[PDB]
Amino acid sequence: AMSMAVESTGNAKAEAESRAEAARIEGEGSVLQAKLKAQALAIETEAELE
Amino acid sequence: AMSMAVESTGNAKAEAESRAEAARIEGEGSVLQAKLKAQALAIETEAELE
Repeated sequence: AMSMAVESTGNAKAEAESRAEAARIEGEGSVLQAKLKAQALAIETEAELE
Repeated sequence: AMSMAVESTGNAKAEAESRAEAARIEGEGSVLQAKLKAQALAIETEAELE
């Protein structure tokens, strides 16, 4: 039953830490990304008013 | 009956601990993920009203 735990949790864990870790990069990305769409769709919006 | 117990509780324990550990990771992740949506959907919405 002790190995049964190590195995069961240990698996679900690897799978979850993966999921969470992928999202971690994906989020840090959307920040850097939306921050670029910012300056972008703002240099666009400004010379659009002109 | 003592073995019957040790096995049954050990078997469901390893399973429910897995469940619990997965959502622990997932839940910790959702906090960091929403906190990155925060600054993301903020940076975006900010230079959107600008």
